[PDB]
Parts: sequence; structure tokens; C-alpha cells
Amino acid sequence: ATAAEIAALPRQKVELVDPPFVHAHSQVAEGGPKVVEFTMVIEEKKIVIDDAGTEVHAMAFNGTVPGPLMVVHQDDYLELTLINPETNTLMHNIDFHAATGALGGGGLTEINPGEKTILRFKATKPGVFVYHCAPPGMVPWHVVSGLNGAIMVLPREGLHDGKGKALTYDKIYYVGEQDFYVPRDENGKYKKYEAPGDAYEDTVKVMRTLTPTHVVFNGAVGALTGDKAMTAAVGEKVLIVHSQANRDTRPHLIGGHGDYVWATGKFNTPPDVDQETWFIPGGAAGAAFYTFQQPGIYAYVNHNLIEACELGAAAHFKVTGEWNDDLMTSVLAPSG
Amino acid sequence: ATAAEIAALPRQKVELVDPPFVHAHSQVAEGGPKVVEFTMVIEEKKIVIDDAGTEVHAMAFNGTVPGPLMVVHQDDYLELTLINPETNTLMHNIDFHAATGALGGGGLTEINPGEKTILRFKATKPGVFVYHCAPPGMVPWHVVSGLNGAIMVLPREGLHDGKGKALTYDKIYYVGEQDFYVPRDENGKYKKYEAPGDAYEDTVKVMRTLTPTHVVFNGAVGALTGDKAMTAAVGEKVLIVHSQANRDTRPHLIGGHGDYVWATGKFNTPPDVDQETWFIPGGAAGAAFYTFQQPGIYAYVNHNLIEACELGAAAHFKVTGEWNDDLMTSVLAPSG
Amino acid sequence: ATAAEIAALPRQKVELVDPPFVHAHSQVAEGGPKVVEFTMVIEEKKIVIDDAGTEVHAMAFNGTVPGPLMVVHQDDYLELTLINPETNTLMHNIDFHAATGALGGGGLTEINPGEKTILRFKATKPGVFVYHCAPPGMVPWHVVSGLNGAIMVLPREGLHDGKGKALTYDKIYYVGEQDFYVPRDENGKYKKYEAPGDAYEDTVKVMRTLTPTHVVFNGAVGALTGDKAMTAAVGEKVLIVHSQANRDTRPHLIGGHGDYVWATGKFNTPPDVDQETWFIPGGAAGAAFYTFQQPGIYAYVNHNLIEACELGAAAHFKVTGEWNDDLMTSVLAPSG
Ligand SMILES: [Cu+2]
Ligand SMILES: [Cu+2]
Ligand SMILES: [Cu+2]
Ligand SMILES: [Cu+2]
Ligand SMILES: [Cu+2]
Ligand SMILES: [Cu+2]
Repeated sequence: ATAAEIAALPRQKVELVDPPFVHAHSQVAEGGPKVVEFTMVIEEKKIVIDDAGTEVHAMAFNGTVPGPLMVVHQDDYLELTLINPETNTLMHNIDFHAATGALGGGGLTEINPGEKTILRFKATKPGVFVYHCAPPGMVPWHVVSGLNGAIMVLPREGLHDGKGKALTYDKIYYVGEQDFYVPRDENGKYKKYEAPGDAYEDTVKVMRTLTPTHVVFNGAVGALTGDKAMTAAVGEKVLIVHSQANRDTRPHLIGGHGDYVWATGKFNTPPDVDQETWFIPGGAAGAAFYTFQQPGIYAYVNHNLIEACELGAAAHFKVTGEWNDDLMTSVLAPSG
Repeated sequence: ATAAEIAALPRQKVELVDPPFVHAHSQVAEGGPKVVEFTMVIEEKKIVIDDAGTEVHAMAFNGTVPGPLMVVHQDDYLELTLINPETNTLMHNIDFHAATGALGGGGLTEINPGEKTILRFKATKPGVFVYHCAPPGMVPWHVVSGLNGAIMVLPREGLHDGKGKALTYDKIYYVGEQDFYVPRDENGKYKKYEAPGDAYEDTVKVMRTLTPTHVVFNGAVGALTGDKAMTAAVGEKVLIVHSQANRDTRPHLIGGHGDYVWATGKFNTPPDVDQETWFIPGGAAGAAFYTFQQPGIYAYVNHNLIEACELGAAAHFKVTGEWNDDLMTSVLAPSG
Repeated sequence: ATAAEIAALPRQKVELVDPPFVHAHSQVAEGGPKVVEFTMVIEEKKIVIDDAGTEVHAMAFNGTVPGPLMVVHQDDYLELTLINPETNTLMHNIDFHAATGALGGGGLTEINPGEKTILRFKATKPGVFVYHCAPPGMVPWHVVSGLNGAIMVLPREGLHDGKGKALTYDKIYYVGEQDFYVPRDENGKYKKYEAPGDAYEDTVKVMRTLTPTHVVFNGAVGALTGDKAMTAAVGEKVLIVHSQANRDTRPHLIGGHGDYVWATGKFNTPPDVDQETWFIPGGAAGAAFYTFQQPGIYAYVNHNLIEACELGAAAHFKVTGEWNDDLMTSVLAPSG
């Protein structure tokens, strides 16, 4: 398409929402290609990532870790306004793995504090894709400080199985997983720093161990548990998008399955089926479709259970509905 | 099916055998759905895991690491009697990744020492699947102390390739891989503890390094080597089921291939073919089908060769038969 | 085929070239099966792997890390002459993951300094495959000292997509990724050793951490950057073969995609498509096909960005041609 042709396309104008929720959208595209407009502001801010008050100097798109999920359809244009407030201290940019050219957009979006930029790309490939900040020379430090999220480029006809039959979800959640590398003093106690730059040298040394101190969903241990558990009902169809911008993960729904899993995240690659535990390499997003069949609590984890239970990578679903004794029953309850 | 309908199905009544062997079964289902009955008892016991006499306080289904492979067919019911002897000190339960509901069955099977329980689930999905103990708050500690194994849910028509043609094995082996985290004193020597609870605090600290001290097959360095090597003949078709309940692995048959590999473990996901080294994420089982073409020794390894050769993850096959010079020949033997 | 039948086949006689370049070959086979002849000599030599002058006692096929890519077609015979100079101090051999029998050929090729050997195998399976040295009892030490590479066994009809349509590349590159484990003194400074044997004990201890000090492409930090960047033009079709003999990797072309990716490396396993970041397990090769659509610099990385940016796993492409504003445009350049 020419400049005039793109300028003539309909616009929309989307208000991004905080994960794990996803902004309103339609599974099947409404009409022809659009220029879909998104705005994000980068926040440099202290966050608490565990129950012991561990503080990190986050970088965070729209103030959240992960940044929000942007949803468009194949062959739409995604037009992002990115704002770096003058109160920030660092240059930031954005690399969309969905995009083609200029280091994912990183080369065209380097904004110092007090600057903004608008990037447009054609979403030519359907799938879920990571995005992250990527300032030359300080790439992993921004990413593992929280500056990453994902987008979903839906097929224009929505999702399908391997034989071309429709898969339509009732709800969608976006789980971003973050590996954090928090320095410790000689006594083994997590360190606090007055300014983010004070933390840099110490942080790189921990990063070089390739051993995170915390691996969390939605930015903190227990962020998707308790009152903040995800929810569903028996019979409900749920898409769970999962991303990890820097490090491998292996999602597992404890008590369920991934009925269909695009483990590569790419919708033209047929989904795996009946999955127990799927695998998403660092630098990618994946997505799993599941129909709940049993009510109760479910845990959704990185199935390195040390990472899940000791380091923070565990979420919950609370599911309403009627128990199915055919699928599972206690024939004899625990008894002496 | 209703309660009366399930109660009316034929029963069987399987005697589990120690890995890497697998209990008698039929590849193609014999008749309609059955309730297949299994019993396991959990043993808390000291085991030796290497050649230097390193001792671990195991937890072990039927006294082995891994626990035994249970084989049923799709849409059978698996009915497990699980017994926790009064001489044990800890509560245990079981999560079947093949099952749907109540945290894989974990929520319905919490048995203290001196208790038993019977769980029944419908095996709705064909594949190989991990099972493991999962007591709330001490999940990875039980799993990496040895309390895991796998099941196989065969399609009712047995295994097939990607074009629907039968794949029938002559023999099957189950290789369970276990990551152990053994504490060391200030001198670097592995520690022994009088009681398992004495080892807990020290063990968690090693687990949090995400760096195992030992990665072993069938519960010990060299457990599947020497007199205990697996065996085959040229022309024989072998299924090798492999599981890892907590950590990634990358199996490789040195001198062979995975002719067909269900790397996800799930039989409705078509197998990869002609594999050199396949990948199984922590929290999953996978399976590889191979027809031996050459006699001699083979090594079967986790192809992180540090894990294989330094940490224990190596097994052998001894294969009988006639050498094939077409496939491989020494044109000039090593010579000055 | 019989001995006389193989002896009667046409020969060729290939001169191996240094990575990332690949020796001349034809995508579609020219005529019937051939015996394709390759010669490599193993060099034990000091190399510098980073910008700070870090020295390793390499072992290196034809003096390079990785060793060169050998290209044959399915059902050709690969006949390798392997030479271990008398100035070397260690026995070496070779395991071809493409081969069937005798530990990949390792059992038939053990050559002491001053010896040579000639091994022939039938390349029965199409794909890219790792090869590496594998001396009993010192396997990972030779591999992670640099003694590995890959081969490509092309289908006789060349490459195809999932629907059988031809995929013909304009150029091919071979990226070998190497994990190095370099000892440090108490002050944290990398150690130099007079003889390779002096480094052994210290090296094993670092290897057992499973934490590499360096993860590099083509044998050194920045080896495929600057003047040594790979190159392409807009519209050009490029195959990128990637191998890792010991450890997982997750390749990503920053600013592009893997249009078709044989992530398992095996051509009879249909390629994934539209990939952002693919995954190659340790002990395997994979291959990605991409048509460049935008000019400029691209980074090609292991997308654990700590491994990429801190440990060395990053390469560049410099791509000529006309910018495509449809695919991507800066609507508003960075501005206050
Ligand atoms: Cu940034
Ligand atoms: Cu990226
Ligand atoms: Cu237990
Ligand atoms: Cu589990
Ligand atoms: Cu060697
Ligand atoms: Cu190998």
C-alpha cells in the first residue's frame, strides 16, 4: 500500500489495560485493515516483587510488568505512540518481534527523557509476539528490569484448529513472566539502592550468573493469586497468552491441560494438542487454549517447580461449576 | 458414564514392575474400556546415587526412582491405591498430569503416615504423562527427592505414524531422569544427614541455585550401564519413554536416532522424525521410537554432555546382530 | 549396496571452507548417489575469545570453532579423512549425529597424535546434524574446547515447504555457537595456562557449574560483527544453519523472522513458520530460511539477552536495498 492508501484506512484508537486483562477486541476482524493506535508511557519506578519487601527499580510500559497486550489482526497496521517522561533518566525504545525492519523498530524509536515518537508497522504475520526495550549497550538490563510485554496478531478469521475448524475463546488472559536479578550483600540480604544507576554494576554481576533471584508472573510473587486469581467456569473456553522476553519457561496448568497450544506462538504453525507442559523459549510468546471441565482451584506454573514454588512463578485460577465424577473421583478418601 | 456404568466395566489388576522395565500390556486395546487398577506404596529411605557413596534421603514410589510406568489405553479409568506407611514421617499425595481436576488428583490424595487413598480418573488424552507428589508448600522438595514417575495412555488402536500407519514396538523401556540437589560442607564434601528433615534447609539453598549436583537415570550414576544396560537386537523396534518432572532434558541415542519422536509426549500431536536430539521440558514425558540397524554399544544421554558425563545422565544399550558396512565402515582404521 | 557397488559410485572431492561460509554445492542433487570426500585436521592451539585477550587452549577441526559445514545429499556416502598431527598431545575421534553405528563413528575413529583414519557412512536421513569429538572419559572437555561443527544432508530434490513447494536459497551461512568455561583466579581474573592439561582440573570445576563464562558465535565475541558481518540484500533468500553441540540456544533475527524454521534440523519434519525466536537443544543443529524485506543492520542473537549481550552470543547482518515504508515507518521521529 502507498502512503495515501494507508492514510485513508479506518483508525482505532485503543485504550490499553493492565495485565493479565486484555483490551476489548473482536476475534474475527471487523471489516478491512485498520490502523490500530496504541499509546504507552515508560515509567521508571520502584516496585516490590516479593512478600519480604524486596524492591527493584522497575522499568515498566504503562507502569506494569509485563507491559500491556496489544491486539490487532493480520495486515492491520499497528501505530504506537511511545512517551518517555522528562522525569525519567534513561533513553528507551521498542523492538516489536512482530515487526519487520530497523531492529524491530528499536532503531527508529530511541527517545530520551522528554521525548516521544510514533512508529507504524504492518502486522504481516499472525501470532503472539514479544516486544521489549532495547537501547544499544544496555539491552538485557532494561529487559530484565521489566521493560517487556507482548502483542497478539489474530488471523482475520480468528483462531482455528489444525483442520480449519473455529476455536473461539470466552475469555483471554495475558501472563507475563519476568526473571529478576537482585543483588545481595555479604550477609545474603537483598540490597536497596537510592538511584537505579547505583544498582547497575551489582545487577550485571548477578545477571552473568544466569541465575535469577525471582521468577514472577505479573510483576511480583503471588500477583495472580488470592483475590487476584484468574477466574473461569466449567465449560468456558480460555486463551492463556504467556511471554518471556529473556529466558525459557515451561507453562503447566495443574489439574488441566493445553488442549491446543501454539507453543511457538505463531498461528500459521499448527497447534500441538493435549499438552501437559509446553515450552516457550526466552524471547518469545506462546498461547494455550483450554476448555475447563472441573471446578476448583488450579495452579498455573512454570513447571521447573523450584522456579514455581521457591522463586515465584505460580498463578491461580478459581473455577466455578459442577464437579465431574466421571473424569475424577475419590473412591476412598485419605483414611487410616 | 454414570456411577453404575463405570462400576460395571471390566477390571484389571496390574502388578507394577521396577523401571526401566514396564508391566505387561497390549499395544492395541483388548476389548472396551476397563478400570485398570494399580497400587503404589511410598517409601522414605536412604539411597546411594553415585560411585562415591553419596547418600540421599529419597522419597520413592514403590521404592524406586523414578516410580513405575503405568500403562492404560485412552478412555480407560486408572484407579490407583496409594499407601503411605506409618513408618514414614511426611504427608504425600499424587498429581497425575494425565488427569483432569483437583490439581491432578493432588487435592484428593493427601495421605499422612498410616493412611491410604484410592483415586480414579478417566484417561481421556493419549500420551505419556508425568506424575509426582505435590504436598502444598513442599512441592519441589518431594519431587527432587525422587517422588515422580510417568504413565502411558496408549491410543486404543496402538501407536501410529503421521500418515496413520501402525508403529508396533518389540520392546519398551522407561527412562526417568532425576535432578538431585545434595548439600556440601565448607570443604566441598557431600553431607550426610541422620533424618530427612535435617537435610531440608540445606537442600532448599542448593535447589535455589537451579544447579543440580547430580542428574541421573534410574536413580543413580551408572544405573543403566554395565550388567544393567538396556538391550536390543538389530531389526528390533524399541520405544523409549523418558520423563523429567522438574527440569529440561535433551535425549540423544549415540549411534542412532529417534526415528519417530513424540517430543511433547502426546500421541495426537504428530511425531517429529529422523531426530538427532529431542527436547523434553521439565514437567513432561516424551517418547521415541527407533529401529536398531547396527549392533554394538550405544550410549543414551542427556546431550548437555556436562550433565551426561560429569553429572550422571548416561545409559547404555547393548545391541546384538550383524554389522552393516553399507551404513558405516572404517575404510582405514586409525594408523600412523 | 554391496562393497563393489559403493566402490563404483562417482567420487567428489570437496575442499572445506571456514565458517560462516559454506563450500560450493548444489541444492538439487547432480545425478545419482556419490561418495563425497572430506578431509579435516584437528588443531590443538591457543585462541583469543574476547576483547580482553582471554585465551583458551582450543581444540579445532581445520583450526576453526566451529568446525566447517559438510554438505551432501540424502543417500550419498560421506567419506571423511581425519588427521591428528603428531604435534598434538591428545587422542581425538568423531561422532556424526547424521551417522548410524559405532557411537556415530566415534568407536572407529580414535586417532592418537600421528595417526589418521578414514570413515565412510551412508547419509540416510535429510537434515542438519551436529558432529563432535568424543573420546571416552573426556567427552565434554573436547566438545566445549571447540571440537564440534555440523553437516547438512540436503534432500535430493533440495528444500521444500510443508506443501511440497520448492524453497531455494540465494545464500547460506553456518553459525556455530560455543559455550566456553574459562577458570578464574581468586581475584576474578581469567587464568592463562602454559599447557592445555594444566587447564583441565580447573575447567571441569567451571563446567560443573553449568554456567558458561562466554557464549560466542564463530569462536569469539564479535567474530560475526563489523567487517565480518554477514551480508544480504532486500529480496535475497538466506538459509542460516545454527548448531550447539552441548547447550540449548534460542536464535532470533532482530528485525526479521524465521520464515520457515526446521527447529529440529530435520527436513522430513515440516518447518515451523513465521518464527520470532526458535529453539535448538544442546546436541543439535537447526536451520532457518528468511527472505529479507528491509535494508540496514540486523542483529542475530541467542535471545537470552544476557547470553547475547554480556556473554558474546551476537552476530550482525548488513543488508543492502530500498527501505519499505509500508512494512515500517517512523510517523514521528524522536522529539521533544
Ligand atoms: Cu529502556
Ligand atoms: Cu527481542
Ligand atoms: Cu510427598
Ligand atoms: Cu506437575
Ligand atoms: Cu578430541
Ligand atoms: Cu553427540
